[PDB]
Amino acid sequence: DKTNDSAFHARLIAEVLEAYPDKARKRRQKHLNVAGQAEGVMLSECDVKSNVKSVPGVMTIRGCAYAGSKGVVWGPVKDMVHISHGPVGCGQYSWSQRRNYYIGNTGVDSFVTMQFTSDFQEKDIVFGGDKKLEKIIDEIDELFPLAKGISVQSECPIGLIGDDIEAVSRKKKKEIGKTIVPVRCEGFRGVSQSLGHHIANDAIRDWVFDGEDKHAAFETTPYDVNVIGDYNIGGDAWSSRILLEEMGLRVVGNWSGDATLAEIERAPKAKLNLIHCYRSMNYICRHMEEKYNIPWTEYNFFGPSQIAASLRKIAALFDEKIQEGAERVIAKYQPLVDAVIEKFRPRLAGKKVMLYVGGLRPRHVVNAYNDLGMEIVGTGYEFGHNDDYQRTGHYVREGTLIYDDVTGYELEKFIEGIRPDLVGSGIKEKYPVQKMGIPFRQMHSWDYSGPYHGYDGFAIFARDMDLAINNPVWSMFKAPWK
Amino acid sequence: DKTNDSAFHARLIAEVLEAYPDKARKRRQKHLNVAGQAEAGVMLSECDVKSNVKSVPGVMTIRGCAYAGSKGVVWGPVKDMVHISHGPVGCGQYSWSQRRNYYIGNTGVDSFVTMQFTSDFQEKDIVFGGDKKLEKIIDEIDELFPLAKGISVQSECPIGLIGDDIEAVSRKKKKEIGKTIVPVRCEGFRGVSQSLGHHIANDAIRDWVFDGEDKHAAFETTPYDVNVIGDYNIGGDAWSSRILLEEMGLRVVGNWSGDATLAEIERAPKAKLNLIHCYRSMNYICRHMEEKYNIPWTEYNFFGPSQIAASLRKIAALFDEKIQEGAERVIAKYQPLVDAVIEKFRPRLAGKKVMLYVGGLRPRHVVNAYNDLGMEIVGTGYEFGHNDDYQRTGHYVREGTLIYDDVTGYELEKFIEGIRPDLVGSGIKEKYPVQKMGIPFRQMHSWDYSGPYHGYDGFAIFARDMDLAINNPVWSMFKAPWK
Amino acid sequence: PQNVDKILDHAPLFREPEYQEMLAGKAKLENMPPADKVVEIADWTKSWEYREKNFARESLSVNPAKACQPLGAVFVASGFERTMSFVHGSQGCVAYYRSHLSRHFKEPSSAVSSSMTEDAAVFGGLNNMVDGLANTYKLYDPKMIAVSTTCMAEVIGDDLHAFIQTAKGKGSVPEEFDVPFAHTPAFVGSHVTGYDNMLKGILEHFWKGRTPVPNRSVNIIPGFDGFAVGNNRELKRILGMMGVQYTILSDVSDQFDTPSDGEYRMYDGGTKIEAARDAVNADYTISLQEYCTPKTLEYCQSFGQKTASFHYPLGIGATDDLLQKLSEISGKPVPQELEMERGRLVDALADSQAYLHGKTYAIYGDPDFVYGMARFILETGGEPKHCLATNGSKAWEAQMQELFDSSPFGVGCKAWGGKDLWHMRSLLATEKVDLLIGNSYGKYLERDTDTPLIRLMFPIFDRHHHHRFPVWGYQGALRVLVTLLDKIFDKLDDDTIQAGVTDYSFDLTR
Amino acid sequence: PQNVDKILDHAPLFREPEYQEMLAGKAKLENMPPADKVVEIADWTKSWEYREKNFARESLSVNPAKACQPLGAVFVASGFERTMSFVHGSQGCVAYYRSHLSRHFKEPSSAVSSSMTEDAAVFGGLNNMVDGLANTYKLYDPKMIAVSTTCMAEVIGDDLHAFIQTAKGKGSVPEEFDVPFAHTPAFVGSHVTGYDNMLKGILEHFWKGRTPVPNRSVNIIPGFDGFAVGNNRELKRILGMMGVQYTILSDVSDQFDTPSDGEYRMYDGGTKIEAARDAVNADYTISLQEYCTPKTLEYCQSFGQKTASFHYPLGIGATDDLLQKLSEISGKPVPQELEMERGRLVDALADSQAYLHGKTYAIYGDPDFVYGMARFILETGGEPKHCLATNGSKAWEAQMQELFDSSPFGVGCKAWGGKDLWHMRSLLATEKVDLLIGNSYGKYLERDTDTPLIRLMFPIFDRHHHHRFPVWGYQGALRVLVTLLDKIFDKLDDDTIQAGVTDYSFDLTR
Ligand code: ICS
Ligand code: ICS
Ligand code: CLF
Ligand SMILES: [Fe+3]
Ligand SMILES: [Fe+3]
Repeated sequence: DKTNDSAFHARLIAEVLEAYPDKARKRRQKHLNVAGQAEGVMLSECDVKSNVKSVPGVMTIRGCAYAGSKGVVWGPVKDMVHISHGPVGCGQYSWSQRRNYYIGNTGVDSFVTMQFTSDFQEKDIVFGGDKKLEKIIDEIDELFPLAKGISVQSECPIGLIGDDIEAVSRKKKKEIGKTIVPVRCEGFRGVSQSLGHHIANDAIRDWVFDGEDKHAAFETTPYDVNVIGDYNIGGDAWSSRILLEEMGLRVVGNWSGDATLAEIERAPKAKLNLIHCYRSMNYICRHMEEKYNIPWTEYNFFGPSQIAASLRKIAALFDEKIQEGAERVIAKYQPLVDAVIEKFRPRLAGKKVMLYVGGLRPRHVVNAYNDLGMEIVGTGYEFGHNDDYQRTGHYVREGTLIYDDVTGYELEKFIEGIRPDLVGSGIKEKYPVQKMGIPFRQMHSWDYSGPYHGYDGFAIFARDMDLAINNPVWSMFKAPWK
Repeated sequence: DKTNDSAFHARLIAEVLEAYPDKARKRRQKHLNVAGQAEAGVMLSECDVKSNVKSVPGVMTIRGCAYAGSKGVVWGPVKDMVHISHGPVGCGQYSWSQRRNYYIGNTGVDSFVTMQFTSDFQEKDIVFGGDKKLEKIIDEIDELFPLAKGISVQSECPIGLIGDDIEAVSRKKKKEIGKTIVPVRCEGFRGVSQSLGHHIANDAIRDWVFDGEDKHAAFETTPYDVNVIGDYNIGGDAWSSRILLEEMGLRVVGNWSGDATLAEIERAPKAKLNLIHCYRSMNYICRHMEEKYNIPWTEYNFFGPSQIAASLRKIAALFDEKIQEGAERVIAKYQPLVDAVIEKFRPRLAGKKVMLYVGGLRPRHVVNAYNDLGMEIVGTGYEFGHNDDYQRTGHYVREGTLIYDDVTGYELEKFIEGIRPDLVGSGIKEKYPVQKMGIPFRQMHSWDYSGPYHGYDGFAIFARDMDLAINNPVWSMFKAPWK
Repeated sequence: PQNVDKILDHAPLFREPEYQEMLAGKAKLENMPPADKVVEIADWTKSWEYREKNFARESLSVNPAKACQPLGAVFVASGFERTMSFVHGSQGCVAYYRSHLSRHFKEPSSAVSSSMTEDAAVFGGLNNMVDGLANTYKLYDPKMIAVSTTCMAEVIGDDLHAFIQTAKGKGSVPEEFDVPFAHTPAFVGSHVTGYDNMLKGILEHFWKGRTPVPNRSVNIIPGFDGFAVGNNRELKRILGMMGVQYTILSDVSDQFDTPSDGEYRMYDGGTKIEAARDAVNADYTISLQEYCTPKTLEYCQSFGQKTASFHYPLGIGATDDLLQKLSEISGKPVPQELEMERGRLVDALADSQAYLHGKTYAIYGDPDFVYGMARFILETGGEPKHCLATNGSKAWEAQMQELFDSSPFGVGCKAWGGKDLWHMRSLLATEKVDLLIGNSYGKYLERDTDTPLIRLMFPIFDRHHHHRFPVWGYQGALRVLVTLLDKIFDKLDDDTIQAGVTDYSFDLTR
Repeated sequence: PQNVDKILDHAPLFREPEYQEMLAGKAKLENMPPADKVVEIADWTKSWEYREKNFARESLSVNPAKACQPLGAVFVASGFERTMSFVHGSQGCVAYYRSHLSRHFKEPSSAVSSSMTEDAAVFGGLNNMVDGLANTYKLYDPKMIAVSTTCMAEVIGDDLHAFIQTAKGKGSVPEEFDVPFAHTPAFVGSHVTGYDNMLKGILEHFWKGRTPVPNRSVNIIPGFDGFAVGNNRELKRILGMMGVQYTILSDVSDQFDTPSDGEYRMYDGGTKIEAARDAVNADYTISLQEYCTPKTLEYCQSFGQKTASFHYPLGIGATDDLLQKLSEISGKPVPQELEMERGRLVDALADSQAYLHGKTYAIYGDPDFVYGMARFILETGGEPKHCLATNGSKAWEAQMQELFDSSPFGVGCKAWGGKDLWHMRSLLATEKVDLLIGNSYGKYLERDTDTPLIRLMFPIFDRHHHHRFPVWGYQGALRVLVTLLDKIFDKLDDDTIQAGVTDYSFDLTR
């Protein structure tokens, strides 16, 4: 019944490490820690190893570079046809499972919630798939004439058999007069979704930006921004966009949720890149800073603390007019914020949460939970890098359990030991946690709800956490005769 | 395997009669017969069957009551009146929206057909009487259903037994609310069947609607104005009939009572001729209109192309050359449809044998439509037909046809089991036992939720439905392959 | 026009241009109100002002959701072995009862009438009873004839017991043949009251004057149940798993679900006559529907039985309560297989509860059904806002209030006893809810108020075969949960199916 | 705006006026085609001319309805006692397989990867196998580890048998520990092929080198089945009633339906390892899905077993055929309780057949499902006009043609093997049908072509818990029948619900 949280977390680490054979144990030990007291402001200090190979056989939660490129970066771009290039599986499992929302007539002007594939058969593996790919491109040009560009998302066999998709892309671009983007996101590359992000960002650079300007007529304003790294999960980017426009900015493009190829192409015309997902798109921001002198800045639209801070931070880079717009937006939504807090904070305050998500949300959502009086007692990333773990110290407190590339065994034991009031993670984690009698909310798909970004999203976030935790189902777990 | 049909039918009669105690047997024996050869329109057969007398207790008659005949049949379809089922809650619950007398309306706002309105008698109503409750009800209807043009009061069993005076209520409230109130004494203890409800209901139209000042003095008449009398628009049957009558050149002033309004009924005495489909239910008001207004009436039949063509020609002959030419043009217009129906379905149906049992009209009226598809009727009968119905039946059925008046569940089961027809056409209480026997069944009241069957458009649907019941894979699955 | 290659029946046929034109021509002479007046009155019927006037009704009932006693008598009698329901009174009644049950079950329903006519108002119905029972007995070979009454027979005041004895004296039926009887007046209560009256009459016939030889079995009375076929099979499965010694009193689950195999079975299954006779010996009688059995349970108590009543047990907690009661009676534990069913049901609810939490409902039907359904709704985090039973009493309103008060999700909620579906329409129009749970008559409420209907209450006339599957038990609760979810997911998809307008939310996974 | 009293999430939120205005502003700068061009192209994609170009595709697949082999391998391995699926190759694959299964079942799905990376293209995956098996064995305490492959492992050509033997030589797992393996290349066949390959590898592991001790039992392989939970329980119920001696080979019905009771069970139920070992002794092996088992049945025949395959038996005749075959094997008659279920099913079909005769369908899915569903449709008097299986072969097309030819309702029906859902969309747009039977991806066909979808094929991601109920057996046939009828009746009511316009046909009884 009584515990010292930091020490109890350390004991859980010792317990799980004892379960491994020696070789795996030595690898895993560097990925598990407890946040320490810190020496803008760092709340905690943490050394955790990250962004290295997974250990075989341990039940990692990670995905691959193809997920990071096709599933994450490219797939949401609505007016392109994305070919899942290789056998049928990858593009079947990833067909419409990421809720990167868009407005379009699917199959006609927009192609997101579809699978396009080269459906490799054994002949394609033996003889190569480039001729098939050329034909595929012709078939797309004919049957999907309003597609503005085509991407080629390489699955595992492409690089293994020596196909030359870049040659195909050059050849067909000249023939059909539409951008063709070859992406080398084969799943054998890297260790996770992360390298897919970076490969995909480089492909935007190399095959979209590295081309003649198609928007010479674009009229610029002093307040033109790109939102970079908001994939519009459940409309998150739309609930963010409204605030930015109310403050007085003009959003030239939002990468890549609800994005069109034209929006991506125009990005170098903006005055500033606002980056939400640092992990997935910092690469292209760094490039745009170097090549076009466009500065970039990180922000956070989860919960009122972060939204207000973000609006102020962003506005301070412009002028007094936009600074005033920030204050006006914060004031406009204060009655909503207060209403959400008054309704839900009494129902949620004091509850403890464990998180596990990919590259951003493991830190980014923490202050939204704290705005409802909830505390984070464990967090971790599937594929965060050292610079994500360092940023996490701005958000989590001393004593928080930290787990990089957590294994199914570890995370089970940690949840069973801690018994948090709520777990926030993915689909592979949801059902075992609920069977334990612990509330769970999906932190990728938003459990088919959302948006969670922005002021309108904060109300939904609160509602969803409350309905998961304060529900009659939990009281029915134990049969009355047991 | 080999039989003489008339003799076999007579044996089945003997077989069922042996089942009864003596008292009931002597009653039932007069209601069962085999159609005889007719004396050398045309009578195909002759027979004598007793009809329109009380049912024997305990035998499982199929009949309903006078309230069904009045509220369920005649009055209930009238779309812009509120019909109060006056008495306890049951009658109007069971009869709520079960008869498919179709109409166009906004129900609850300008039309009130598919609803139950009731005085919901409780014990205090039985002990003290329900007239004061009825007065209050009328005021509540006037307030909550302001577009209703009139109110009927459909008496259930207790009303006449406890001595209520609904006619006094109706007179009083008509003066207060300025809308027609029609009190109907259709209590179920009256008569022996639905039939007397028809007659009581017809009298009520005569006495409470056709009374008083002409509300339609401005109506402009034409030489071709008719009322269609006794078509209750089952699945749209009246609409499918109306189109033909209008194409031929007639103007339909009112159709009684499917999709009918009170105004249409009130204008009926302005027409030139009453075209009666259901003779049983509405001959009474036709006879009245002939006597009081000198409006002649004539019977017709819109089931199947033989009857439709003969009906159009018969009706047209009463008017002039223009209408006669209209009849021929209508018949020619639909001949390609008729030929298409016959070509498709007659090869699938010809030679099949049918048994029917329905209320007051359809046991004869549908027979020629079956015959148009090559099907033969081997048994028929009426719940509540009168002698004049059995006589008219001889124009449609052939010698050897088994004839059953007010048939009992026991009788009809045995007759079906013995004859094993290819199809049975009867009601909802008959449907499921017949199918359990492995015999196709089509509802001949509700049309099994299909229709229309009247008219040329209806004939295609009729054929389709008979075919899909008989010629479907289910029957071949009845016997398990290991038995 | 009609076309043999794609035949148009009523629904599409009358939308054809020639029919629309014809019907527009007819409308010009109907003298119906003009379209703008129809809109004005329709809107007014959906207002608060109309609601007030509607709820001030004192005398008129409109679209009540209840039937008369004898329907319940026919129903309960039909659950005894080779038993024919004989309704002493007017024959129109019987045509109606049989048709009502057939349309719900898609099955035969057999019952007979004594066919009383107007002359019985003067002379009484003695000869109808004597001759009727003779004819029924001989024609239909029943093991028992269960006599009830129509409202005319009640008003005339025929002495059933004396008539039945005279019938025996005249040889209509053998002296020892069982002819239990009950008064079932349509102008008291509803069909649930007739169920209770008829069942008491059957039990009194067999038990009167006897001393019990006590045993530890439990009698179980299911009540008037549109889902009797699936429910009683589920009940039996549960009882079998627990090893409880029981007798079901009135089981219609075979009667209303015979095979189509070339034989028509007029009768099938039901409570054995000797089991009904031996049921006096049980120490316990339980009723699964309080309102179907109060007179019956009082009669059981008169033989020293201990009784308990439930309210149409749906969902986790109501099923738990029934099983614990069975366990207490029998001394047998709940077996592991049933606890696994329970845990699987909890898993389904936890998996799906994001779609159920905060949903608002209107619920109507018989009093036990409404209570049971409301309780299950509260377990899902839903709000049973408008609960209504035309045959629900003030005592039932109080029980409903105690249920609402037991959960924070009961805070808006009200129970309306004695109100009808025209009252319900005003509730739905003024205080909108997500879903309506009821019977087929509710489709008019769906049409009028755009509130989608889920059919979970008798009668279900416009969907087929739902009665074959259970709603009781953990298994039935899982069936109900999926029915609710399917309705929600169907609406969500319909709300998000418009390309480039609402389909941003047309999610593949939910 | 947002409102805390009635919170709007995505679906209603983005229809608020401020969002509509914002999105109209965004559209001005997107450079998307103008509305009239969108209409022109959309209409063209529904034309015969487009259909012709679409069906002339040679290389591009669009919206195929199949998965890759390893999904089937994971599925079949998950049906053995305490068995962990170990997919040698790239880990992204395993995240995907597990998520795909979890979204369909609303359950955990456990599997591991050897986590091969780019290093293995040069050096091979030996250390991934050795270390991986050591880690899986120690962490997850399996009784058996079933090894399959991803496409990279196939291209690289790792020698599984040697790697596993080396792993044992290094002490990764005990020498006697069961590590069956199979090659499951994504670029051959589909998920059904992976099921077959993996199951053959499991049986080969246990049977190789043995001589049978013949017994009269029958092994039963259910195949890759979205309804496995309900179906296997129904199969067991039937087998129990018949008294057949059997072993089910791969039973996932507990594994994908564990309780929520405070314990997470990583493993539950499944074919016992000793039962799998003893299965070699059976004289008969039957497969309920031909296309999931051909290599497996050939292997069974190599031990002198007699084999039979079925095609996802749905409905009266297919169930009859299965029972007659079980009766032939076992020498036991079909018991009366099953014949009663059959006769009740025939009753339901005869009661409802007016709504089913002449209905037209499109049907897609796995080859056995499509065949079985088409056969059931033909028994109802329906027309399986457009049948399609992306993973259906020419031999399957021939079997479908034989099925169509067996019934007058099959005239004009066609079976399209190797075609995808974009092909299906052109069929639905040019030759309209009443109903579409498929999986959740078919919702896009419902949207694009206004053809209502019924979900009876894996994966079902947008409805919950359907997998818990059977579609096999007489009981499952009755469930399917009600599902079809409920869809038809819901549409009939929707078509007739507009007051004073279409509601002349809004019948209370259907
Ligand atoms: S892109 Fe990344 S795993 Fe930054 S790959 Fe992943 S829609 Fe996660 S924590 Mo799924 S780096 Fe986005 C993500 Fe975060 S798919 Fe979404 S939820 S904010
Ligand atoms: S009114 Fe009569 S029983 Fe003539 S009471 Fe009955 S809608 Fe029948 S044979 Mo139901 S005299 Fe009409 C009838 Fe015929 S209700 Fe319908 S089908 S043509
Ligand atoms: S890492 Fe190949 S077809 Fe694809 S699911 Fe696999 S067996 Fe099947 Fe994996 S998901 Fe794909 S194949 Fe590689 S890139 Fe990532
Ligand atoms: Fe039936
Ligand atoms: Fe689950």
